Amino acid sequence: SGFRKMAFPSGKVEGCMVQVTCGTTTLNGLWLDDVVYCPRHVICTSEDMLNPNYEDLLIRKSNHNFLVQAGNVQLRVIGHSMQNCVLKLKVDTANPKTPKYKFVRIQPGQTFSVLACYNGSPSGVYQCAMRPNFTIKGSFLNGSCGSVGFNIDYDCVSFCYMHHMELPTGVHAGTDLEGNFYGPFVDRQTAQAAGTDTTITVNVLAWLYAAVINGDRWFLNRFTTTLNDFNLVAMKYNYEPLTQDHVDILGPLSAQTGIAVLDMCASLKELLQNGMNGRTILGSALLEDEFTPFDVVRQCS
Amino acid sequence: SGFRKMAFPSGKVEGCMVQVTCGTTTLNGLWLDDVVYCPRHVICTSEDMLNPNYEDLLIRKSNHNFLVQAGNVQLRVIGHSMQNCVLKLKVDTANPKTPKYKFVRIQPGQTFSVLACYNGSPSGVYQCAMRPNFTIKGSFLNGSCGSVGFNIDYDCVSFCYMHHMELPTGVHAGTDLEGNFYGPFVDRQTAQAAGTDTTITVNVLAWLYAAVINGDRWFLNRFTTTLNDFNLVAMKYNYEPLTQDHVDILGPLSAQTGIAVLDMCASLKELLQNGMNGRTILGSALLEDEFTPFDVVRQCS
Ligand SMILES: [Au+]
Ligand SMILES: [Au+]
Ligand SMILES: [Au+]
Ligand SMILES: [Au+]
Repeated sequence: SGFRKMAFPSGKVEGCMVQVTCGTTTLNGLWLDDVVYCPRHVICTSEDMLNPNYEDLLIRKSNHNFLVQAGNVQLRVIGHSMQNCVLKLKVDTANPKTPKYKFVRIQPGQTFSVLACYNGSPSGVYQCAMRPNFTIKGSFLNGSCGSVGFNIDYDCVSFCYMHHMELPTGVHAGTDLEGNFYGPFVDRQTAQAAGTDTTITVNVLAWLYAAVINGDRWFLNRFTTTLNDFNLVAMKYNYEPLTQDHVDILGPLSAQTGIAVLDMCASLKELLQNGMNGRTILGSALLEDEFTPFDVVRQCS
Repeated sequence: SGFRKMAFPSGKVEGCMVQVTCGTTTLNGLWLDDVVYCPRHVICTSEDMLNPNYEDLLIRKSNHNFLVQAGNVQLRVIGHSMQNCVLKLKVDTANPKTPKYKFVRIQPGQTFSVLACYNGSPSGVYQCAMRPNFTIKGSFLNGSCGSVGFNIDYDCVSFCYMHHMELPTGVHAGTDLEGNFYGPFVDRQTAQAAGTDTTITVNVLAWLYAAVINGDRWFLNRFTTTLNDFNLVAMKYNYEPLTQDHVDILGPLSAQTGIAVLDMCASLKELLQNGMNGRTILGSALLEDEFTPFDVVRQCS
């Protein structure tokens, strides 16, 4: 019993973190096989970030301008290239600690673990969600750029995120490991606002099922509802629309608990319209939306 | 910016987790140097847990009855002994992955990371607190006994907790790595209730300081208060009494923010007497108490 926001064990990723320096700028890189991946704004001064021409800044750099240090040892850089918003630094030594791995581009609402790093050194690990507006609400102090997000499937690490930017609102933006930003953000220090931060409905439902499984049942009511009727309520409260695909993903949790998905939607509707009346669910006074249905099953199993 | 409950990077601990089997019972062990540490109730049947005589059950076991597997390899057991509530299994091979480490017995209110494991395999990592009543609110499914809690200081891992029991209330109890239980609990499947679960006042204050540093300021008010006056309020709301030692530990956060500790106590008093009026602090609708002052400084630095 008990329900906690758990991150994946970080060891496989710790062994890939390196330090990358170019001129006066230092951040984190990811060393896999003989390639080091890092945010391209490693080549920018604090002044260049207003309006960088990355292609022009990059021509002024040669292989020997990129310093790459794994722990207390220097890697030799034998090639460099820019792929979208990431730099790929070819080194002459394959990382002996490279796990089995994949690069994946995740969908909004999916969760992953972040290994927050500074100067190539692991600081902490936490679990979060890609928001529907493609931001993450993270913990990134100066220097944590290049820290990565991942999921682990048995022995294979699926890297899905690299931290690049803090937006003026305090939320974080970054890319997949091919260097494509999640959402409309760009690697420039300019006014970019996030759209509306909606709640991930299918995750709240999964978390409500977790609550039932762990004994918190007070919020279950005697009503049911329909998809269209619930979705009118969802729209009002800035919740993501619920689809039949989402109902299907919740199937195993419905089966485990014997609570129909639409019954749970009607419980959720009443919590949205009534609040919690000073009560809690799984120790929380708010509706939690950073557990996917797969997470809940994983943690309960 | 941003504030998240972060666990320590788990890699140094992942490399120490092993599987320990004795008869039909399997749980997790911790392999450091040439000793494997695990809960002594590995020698119990599900039936023995009603009322075990551990000394009598242990005489029926010899070195070869303890199966210890690190990944897919078997360790050779050359000695066994019982130290309080843990078994120490002497093996013939030192763990090549042993980090620099210490055994420490933590105080109530201190935090640590847990690496939840099953059958010797790491499942997830999360940060929690030793409650003032010496329980932890964890995530432990069948088989996670022997999972451990730790803090990391640079390169040294301070092991402070081993999971042993789930109490009938759903909270968790365990020992230090010398096998002494935290609190009054025993390793027997019997009625043991936890005392009153009070809130860790100095941690709430630290978290309120974190909130100020990250821009959430609405709860700051125009009042101040005294230690004795605040502590009357603390007693009413089942908060731990605040001492001058606690005021002192908060000193650096007071300095950073320019908010006197007693000013922040008066903010806390009003939140305790008024609630949050449907507002949030650092994304939470409740007062968070599982960040120590040291955590807050660490994460902000
Ligand atoms: Au793979
Ligand atoms: Au940065
Ligand atoms: Au040490
Ligand atoms: Au167990």
